[PDB]
Amino acid sequence: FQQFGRDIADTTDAVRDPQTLEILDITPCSFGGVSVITPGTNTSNQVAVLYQGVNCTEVPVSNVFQTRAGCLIGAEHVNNSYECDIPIGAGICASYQTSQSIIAYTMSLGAENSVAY
Amino acid sequence: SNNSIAIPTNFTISVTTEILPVSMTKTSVDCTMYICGDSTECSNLLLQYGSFCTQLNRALTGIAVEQDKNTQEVFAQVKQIYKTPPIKDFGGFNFSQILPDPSKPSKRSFIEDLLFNKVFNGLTVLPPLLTDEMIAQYTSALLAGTITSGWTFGAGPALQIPFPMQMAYRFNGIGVTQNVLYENQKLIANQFNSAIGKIQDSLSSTPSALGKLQNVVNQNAQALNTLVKQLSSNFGAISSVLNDILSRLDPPEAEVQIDRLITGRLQSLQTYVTQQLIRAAEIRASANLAATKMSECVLGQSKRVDFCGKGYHLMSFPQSAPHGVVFLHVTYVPAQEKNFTTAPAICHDGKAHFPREGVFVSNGTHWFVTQRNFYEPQIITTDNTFVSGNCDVVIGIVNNTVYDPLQP
Amino acid sequence: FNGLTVLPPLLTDEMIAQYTSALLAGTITSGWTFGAGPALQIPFPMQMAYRFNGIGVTQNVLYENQKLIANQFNSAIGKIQDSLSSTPSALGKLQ
Amino acid sequence: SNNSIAIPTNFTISVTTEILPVSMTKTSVDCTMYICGDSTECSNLLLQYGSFCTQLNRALTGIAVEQDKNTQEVFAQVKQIYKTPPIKDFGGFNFSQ
Amino acid sequence: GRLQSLQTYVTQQLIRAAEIRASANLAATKMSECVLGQSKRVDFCGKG
Ligand SMILES: *[C@@H]1O[C@H](CO)[C@@H](O[C@@H]2O[C@H](CO)[C@@H](O)[C@H](O)[C@H]2NC(C)=O)[C@H](O)[C@H]1NC(C)=O
Ligand SMILES: *[C@@H]1O[C@H](CO)[C@@H](O[C@@H]2O[C@H](CO)[C@@H](O)[C@H](O)[C@H]2NC(C)=O)[C@H](O)[C@H]1NC(C)=O
Ligand SMILES: *[C@@H]1O[C@H](CO)[C@@H](O[C@@H]2O[C@H](CO)[C@@H](O)[C@H](O)[C@H]2NC(C)=O)[C@H](O)[C@H]1NC(C)=O
Ligand SMILES: *[C@@H]1O[C@H](CO)[C@@H](O[C@@H]2O[C@H](CO)[C@@H](O)[C@H](O)[C@H]2NC(C)=O)[C@H](O)[C@H]1NC(C)=O
Ligand SMILES: *[C@@H]1O[C@H](CO)[C@@H](O[C@@H]2O[C@H](CO)[C@@H](O)[C@H](O)[C@H]2NC(C)=O)[C@H](O)[C@H]1NC(C)=O
Ligand SMILES: *[C@@H]1O[C@H](CO)[C@@H](O[C@@H]2O[C@H](CO)[C@@H](O)[C@H](O)[C@H]2NC(C)=O)[C@H](O)[C@H]1NC(C)=O
Ligand SMILES: *[C@@H]1O[C@H](CO)[C@@H](O)[C@H](O)[C@H]1NC(C)=O
Ligand SMILES: *[C@@H]1O[C@H](CO)[C@@H](O)[C@H](O)[C@H]1NC(C)=O
Ligand SMILES: *[C@@H]1O[C@H](CO)[C@@H](O)[C@H](O)[C@H]1NC(C)=O
Ligand SMILES: *[C@@H]1O[C@H](CO)[C@@H](O)[C@H](O)[C@H]1NC(C)=O
Repeated sequence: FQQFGRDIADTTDAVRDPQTLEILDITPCSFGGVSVITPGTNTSNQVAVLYQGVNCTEVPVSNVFQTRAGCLIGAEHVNNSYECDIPIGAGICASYQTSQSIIAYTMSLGAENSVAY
Repeated sequence: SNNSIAIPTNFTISVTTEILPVSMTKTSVDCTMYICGDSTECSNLLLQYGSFCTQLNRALTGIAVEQDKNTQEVFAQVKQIYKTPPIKDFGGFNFSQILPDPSKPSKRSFIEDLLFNKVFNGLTVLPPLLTDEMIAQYTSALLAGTITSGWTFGAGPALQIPFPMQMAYRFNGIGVTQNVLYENQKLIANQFNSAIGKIQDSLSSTPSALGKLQNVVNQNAQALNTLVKQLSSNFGAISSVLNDILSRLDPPEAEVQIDRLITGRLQSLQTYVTQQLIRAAEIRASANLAATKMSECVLGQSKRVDFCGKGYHLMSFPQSAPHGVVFLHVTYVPAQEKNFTTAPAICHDGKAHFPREGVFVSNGTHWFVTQRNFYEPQIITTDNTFVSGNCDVVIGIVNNTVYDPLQP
Repeated sequence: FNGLTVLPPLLTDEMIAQYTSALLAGTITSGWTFGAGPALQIPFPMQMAYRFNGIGVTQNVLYENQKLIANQFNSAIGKIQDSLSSTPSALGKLQ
Repeated sequence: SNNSIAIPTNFTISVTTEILPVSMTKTSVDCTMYICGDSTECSNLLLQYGSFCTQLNRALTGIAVEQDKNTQEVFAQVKQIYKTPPIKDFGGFNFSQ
Repeated sequence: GRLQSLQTYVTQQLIRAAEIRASANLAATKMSECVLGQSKRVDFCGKG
């Protein structure tokens, strides 16, 4: 006898199609913020873009990378680790490294040391 | 009484815990989307209120950046990443409960695992810049530096030293002689291990130990829930949903009802942002305190009373926790005191003798000079006493005899 | 009252006085000890000698000048009472 | 000058005072009764404003609990209640004040 | 109007309570360090 579902905050999250009785789920349309990553116009005019909390496929359509923060566009993901220059988030940092381009990597917390004990 | 003094004869190594929150969740509520998401007439009326939808976003962005700075300033206090040696013979002390456990995929310690286990209408939640793995890496580096180096790794180049000698230095810093450690090494190691085990058991048993972190999480969740619930209210208009406002009414009445809804929702958003600012200020104060304790208790040995624990501070160990830090303070407490009869000075040959470092005590028949925090009596000698004046000015001087080593 | 009410404090002023009396008694009779473990007794003259020993002054300074130091301390306490009783704007923060 | 020093020959025992507030008065203003004590239409109209009357009470209650915690953490710092001996000969020092 | 007045009062009380909490934390610290021990921090427990 139940037609629609409401959650803990009283927002409808499910409906039963009236003609074929199949339970369906309502998930909000993607929304978020857009951020621009720049190394400063004093050095270059090449920027990267970050779409926060959005899957790369849903972005309307250089190099596309998915991170926990969101979809990064225009930055090449290296496999190394350096000190954080520009903090993107979730352990991901961006920098301007040599031709010459904007790279995205994972943070390095510092040099590895071992005291001779 | 004016001649009785109590001196301890035994000690106890105790470990206490302290929990401090350092950061909170980074939420962000979009202004226009919350007040009215799909409507365009509502947006056009909302533009008439100027920049009430930029100040709120600016405030929330400032709060999020503040949270990241809080975590950064608390945990990132080590320049390098130190590692403990594979051989782990620290003279009897057993740091297994706090050192990282490589078997687990998360590489967290026993106590850290226990701690972590125990604990849209236009709104988004950002992820923290430092993942929990990096927080654990900081805490592990701090622990390895403390165990291997001492306090030297926080004031320059890290210098190795055997842990027994480091404990001897740390006793020497509270007024107890080095020889106390070396003659009771096994007993102290056993007490430390038992205390660490008891800390683990006490944390695991009682669930209401981590009150502050849960309190912060609950407060934030309740605030967000109240905002979402407040989204559906009339505020004097005919209906809360604005589709019925815009479909069943002519432009004038629809406009006035939309204005009423807009005013109510804007007031609610302002209230939420103000309370968030106050809460963020409180959390920043707590994070400043946590950073100070990390600097002074972990990287050094503080003489401030009741700052790093309850007793005479020996050292401290940091552990991570969801949105917070946990300090394990290892302290020294005396026990098994005994009464003694004491005198200010001693008149040997018409000259008053005072102790260099210690105090005069008595079985009841003989006189000895001892420490102040431990009972280690020894014969009175010219080596450990100094002369000043005659035997007439001191009130309470006691006639007795001293010994001179230059009499073989 | 138009709907406004004032709740009483959980601790009465007598209990606060009892706390402060316990603190004073422990400080006078024990010294540092009662705040870092089991309380241990010590004569007050030797406690003051220990406290001079902590600021860089040798113990014999206190013992040879005990009467002068006691008189200075008593005079200072009396002057504190006189000064507090003199000006009514001393307690500006609580007011 | 590069060879002269100044050294004291006497001392003074000085007592100073410092005053610090630790708590305020615990008040709790009722929301609806302040706005309108007896009117019923007023209460019915206020019910359309949602939870603007529970947040205020929650905040004030939090403040009162905080005041009690402030006093408790400032003063309650001894596990036992110590007592001074009936004989009060402390070597010349007078604590009767 | 009356709701606005109540909101203003509550906000001011919250800020004042934060200030008093800071002062009470300072008082607790001074009780721990000056009364229960002897402090080497300059100008903390008096002047001298
Ligand atoms: C509403 O009409 C649809 C279409 O006729 C019905 O769907 C059919 O239901 C029968 C009975 O189970 C199935 O055998 C058919 O395969 C269904 N058609 C399709 C295209 O899937 C539906 O059952 C009707 N529902 C009600 C409540 O009347
Ligand atoms: C100081 O206290 C410790 C306990 O905290 C004493 O060690 C205990 O001694 C008893 C009696 O031999 C044993 O049954 C316990 O197993 C010991 N405990 C530990 C942890 O070793 C110690 O003897 C005391 N010191 C002195 C001088 O008596
Ligand atoms: C340090 O303490 C831990 C915990 O008490 C010891 O680990 C135990 O080791 C025994 C034998 O290897 C096992 O049966 C237990 O299950 C272990 N306990 C835990 C919690 O893992 C460890 O052996 C101690 N270190 C040393 C050097 O003895
Ligand atoms: C006073 O101190 C002395 C020194 O320790 C104690 O005398 C010793 O007592 C033990 C136990 O009988 C003997 O083995 C030693 O030979 C004694 N030493 C000397 C130099 O006589 C004496 O017990 C203490 N007084 C009291 C009341 O305990
Ligand atoms: C140190 O200062 C004290 C106090 O100022 C001096 O004691 C005073 O001495 C004068 C001279 O005899 C007396 O008139 C006062 O009554 C004394 N005051 C007290 C409180 O006793 C003391 O003489 C000074 N010592 C030196 C070496 O200058
Ligand atoms: C400590 O000081 C107080 C006050 O300075 C002394 O109390 C005075 O005692 C005399 C002696 O009879 C009385 O004449 C005064 O009226 C008392 N004053 C007050 C304010 O009560 C007290 O005697 C001093 N302590 C000692 C041991 O003498
Ligand atoms: C970077 O790492 C990924 C993960 O294995 C690997 O597939 C890729 O080939 C690596 N690229 C380089 C240039 O090493
Ligand atoms: C020291 O002597 C007092 C005298 O009454 C006594 O109460 C106390 O218990 C004695 N100390 C110990 C450790 O027994
Ligand atoms: C201790 O006080 C008593 C009086 O109770 C006195 O007879 C004795 O001389 C005093 N001793 C010292 C060392 O002050
Ligand atoms: C100690 O020596 C002084 C001076 O020689 C003397 O007056 C005093 O009586 C002696 N002590 C004892 C206990 O006899």
